[PDB]
Amino acid sequence: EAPDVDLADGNFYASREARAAYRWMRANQPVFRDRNGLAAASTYQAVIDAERQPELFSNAGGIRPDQPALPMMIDMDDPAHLLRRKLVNAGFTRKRVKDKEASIAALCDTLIDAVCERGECDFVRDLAAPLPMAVIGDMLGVRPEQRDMFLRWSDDLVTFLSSHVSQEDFQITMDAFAAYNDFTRATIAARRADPTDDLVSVLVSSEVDGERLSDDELVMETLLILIGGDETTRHTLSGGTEQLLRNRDQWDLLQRDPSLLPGAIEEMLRWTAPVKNMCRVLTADTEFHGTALCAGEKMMLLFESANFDEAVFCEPEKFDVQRNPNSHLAFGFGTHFCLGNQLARLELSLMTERVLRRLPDLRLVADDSVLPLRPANFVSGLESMPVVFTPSPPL
Ligand code: HEM
Ligand SMILES: c1ccc(Cc2ccncc2)cc1
Repeated sequence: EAPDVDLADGNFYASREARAAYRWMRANQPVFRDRNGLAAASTYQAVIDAERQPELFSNAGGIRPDQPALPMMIDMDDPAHLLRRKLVNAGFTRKRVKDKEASIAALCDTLIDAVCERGECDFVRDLAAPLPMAVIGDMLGVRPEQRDMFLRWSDDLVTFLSSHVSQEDFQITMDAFAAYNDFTRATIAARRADPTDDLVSVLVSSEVDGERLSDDELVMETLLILIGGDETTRHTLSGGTEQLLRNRDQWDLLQRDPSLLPGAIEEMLRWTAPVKNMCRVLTADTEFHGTALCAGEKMMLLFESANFDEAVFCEPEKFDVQRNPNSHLAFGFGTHFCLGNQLARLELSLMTERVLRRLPDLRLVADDSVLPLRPANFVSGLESMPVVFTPSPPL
């Protein structure tokens, strides 16, 4: 019989029995309906096929199951979406991202310098969460001593998207947005008067076919980037490193052969799938991989389920840094394929290279620990990951 699950309940995604439920879906009802009737594409094939049909599976109803659209690229269809994406793309050209390498590396070394003398840290609190926050904060002009403020606002906003909030938590979300709005409009005004080379400066100057971003659009698109920057990669850093530590043959392989790091990062992404789902709204009734879908309902794309689909990935519960091919869907596919994917990959590579080299005997405090995952229906990963290592002097 079907698993009795609610795919909008954050407790489902904090359960290490989610993957057992996904297995049932893929084998028995690939386009699954949960206990409340919510539709979800569980196979790699169904996710790809929906992604390739944006006119039928739209983003314009919003990408969460129980919330309306916001005025940002991810909640738009082409052609409007393409113009918005092209405008924002000025901040994420291959050259502009690759040029951040030196500054990202410096942040990695500063963060490791803060714990390397101690012999213990919480990998989540001290390395995985702060590095992406510092990178994206630096891009947006956030002072180092205000990073924690922005990360708290970000946590509130992604929690709003990851749940059905109470009235008090709705008020907190609105207050967080108001504070972000205020800060960002001050930045816009300053960069319109004295442009620099930071992200707001590049976005203010971006032009596509005589069109530019308005101040309202700049606020919304930079907020999408802030939350991508500081609520996603952290979970691949923590959960990916956790798999290296739980399978020490994998750790040992990477330490003796740095040319394996690109494939390792892709396997960390496949495994961790920090974005558990994005929704699509049906523009018409349709029969889709055996399940009848109705115009106006939302269907989830289950990216973690796709990433463990045995039709595509041999022995998917084996973590293998050498996996080739590894065409995972952690960043999605198609029109809305993550705009930040290169920056996320660069952060993952640079921090993991340095962790391997500077903390070479890193291990989990309890090798048979089951560590807790964040209850959230949208983005999730490890809450805490205590690790020990031989101390060393800072750089
Ligand atoms: C490992 C980290 C990340 C993961 C797993 C992730 C995942 C995703 C996914 C699944 C989508 C939607 C794709 C679809 O529905 O097919 C998306 C879109 C997007 N992401 Fe990320 N993301 C990450 C990091 C980032 C970062 C660092 C940024 C910016 C600095 C960013 C900016 C965006 C933007 C702007 C979009 C919307 C693109 C569009 O609608 O055309 N993301 N991301
Ligand atoms: C609205 C929609 C999504 C997000 C989170 C998000 C951002 C970038 N890539 C992956 C996830 C925040 C606000």
